[PDB]
Amino acid sequence: MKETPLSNCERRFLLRAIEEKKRLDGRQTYDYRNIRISFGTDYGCCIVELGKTRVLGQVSCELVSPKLNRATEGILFFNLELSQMAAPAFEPGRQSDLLVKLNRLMERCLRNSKCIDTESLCVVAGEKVWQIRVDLHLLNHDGNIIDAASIAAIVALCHFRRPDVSVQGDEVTLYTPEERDPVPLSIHHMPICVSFAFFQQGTYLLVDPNEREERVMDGLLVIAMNKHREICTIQSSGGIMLLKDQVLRCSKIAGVKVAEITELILKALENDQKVRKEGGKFGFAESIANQRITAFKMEKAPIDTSDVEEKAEEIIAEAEPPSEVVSTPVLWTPGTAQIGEGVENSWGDLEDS
Amino acid sequence: MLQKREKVLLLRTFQGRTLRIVREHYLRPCVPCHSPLCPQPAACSHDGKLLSSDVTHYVIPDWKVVQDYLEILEFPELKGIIFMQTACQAVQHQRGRRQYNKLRNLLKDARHDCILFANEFQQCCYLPRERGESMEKWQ
RNA sequence: UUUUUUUUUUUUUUUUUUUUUUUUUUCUCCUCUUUUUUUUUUUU
Repeated sequence: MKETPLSNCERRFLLRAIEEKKRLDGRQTYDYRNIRISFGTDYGCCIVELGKTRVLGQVSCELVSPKLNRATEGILFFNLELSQMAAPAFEPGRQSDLLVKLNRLMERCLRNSKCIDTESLCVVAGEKVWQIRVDLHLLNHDGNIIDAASIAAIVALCHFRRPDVSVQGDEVTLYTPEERDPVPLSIHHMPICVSFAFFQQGTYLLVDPNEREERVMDGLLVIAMNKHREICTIQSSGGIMLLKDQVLRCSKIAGVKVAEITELILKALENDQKVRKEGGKFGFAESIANQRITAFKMEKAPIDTSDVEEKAEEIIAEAEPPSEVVSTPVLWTPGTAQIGEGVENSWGDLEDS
Repeated sequence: MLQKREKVLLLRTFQGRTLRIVREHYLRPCVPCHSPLCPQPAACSHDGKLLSSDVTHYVIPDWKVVQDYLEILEFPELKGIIFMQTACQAVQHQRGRRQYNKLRNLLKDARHDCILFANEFQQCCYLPRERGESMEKWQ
């Protein structure tokens, strides 16, 4: 199946709007759609909602032997994936020219910026070291997949907590959250992507565009730049032909926006840590809105487990026992035996000769 | 203008793996000679540290006299020293980083008569190896 | 007192596909000075 086609009235409508500098959902040019984070119960699990897009991030680590060369570091897989439910079009093996640019954007940003400290993730050298493996999923496609995926990966990596080990002499030992307390990670900086769309040959731009605005646009400019004032990746693409003052304006915009986004992320992580430390209740369950029609709560219930013995007993007692015609096995020659109606002769011989 | 040439190399890695890496080299017409009797100023314009002619002579170690005897060539009475970059490269790739750091401080100093020369980036001082050789003899 | 005739917007649609983080170097390296090494003890 494919996606609904685009009419010739929506294009006209978006472009008269954009010329007039007013958008459908009210937000002005240099605005984001507000964000909403939600944390799981086990560490390294979060749900981010940018506008109406959803991404699920989940980090997990595991212990392997560290290849050959680079004997004193650890490896860091990544695997983006696009879920059929994100949008009708996404299909397991028919969108192979977006997956590549997306995985690449994500990997170049996260792994070349050198914000995670993969130095101090060893146990021995030449021997077992921790191999982390981030995982993100797209749940609902409404435009700007990469900003949401980046914020999700950031929060998921800044909320993980490893296991922990004791190493002394030449001897190993592996603990558990009851034997020893899980340990956080070390994060130098926080590289956060920003995207820009250009409209009618670079004459206008719009910050944080959604999927309809994405079908009436020429090309895209992404600018990933960590906190402080340090740019980390840019990737122009689509159909655009750019100037040189504009790259600088964009860099300013990304600076401002990443400042604000880092404010939000830090505040949310702090509040979450405070909640987890106070001693209150957390998790995916205690996030469902209760002022809303599609949520319901029920404490536990013994249903009545008073009768099952009797029913089972009568059922077993009330049915016909196994019968008693026992069959016989026939022996032809050691190696082959037959049971059933059997064959008339001992074996075939000179049937046709 | 420039004249491309090549340089093969035999790098031995820590795991015992050697390789014939090939690399580049770009000659030039005019390597500055940082002397006060260069018979044409403009072509290089001598934009750096520049000697003043009072000495009787000029002494250039070939490679070893600066490899080990370097500790001699600091006395501010010694005058008129010029270093060939090929000796610097030898000492760097043979004597680690300490001796070389003293040598580069020596160079980067307005107290002595030390300059550096681009032997290997000059168009008729470069010579290619031949059948049967060694670093010492080629050097 | 000025008749009659001079065509026009390409034809076509009912195509198969059995992969998967990365990717590829940089050498040997002088740690300065009262010592053997003190040690019970009690108040946390």
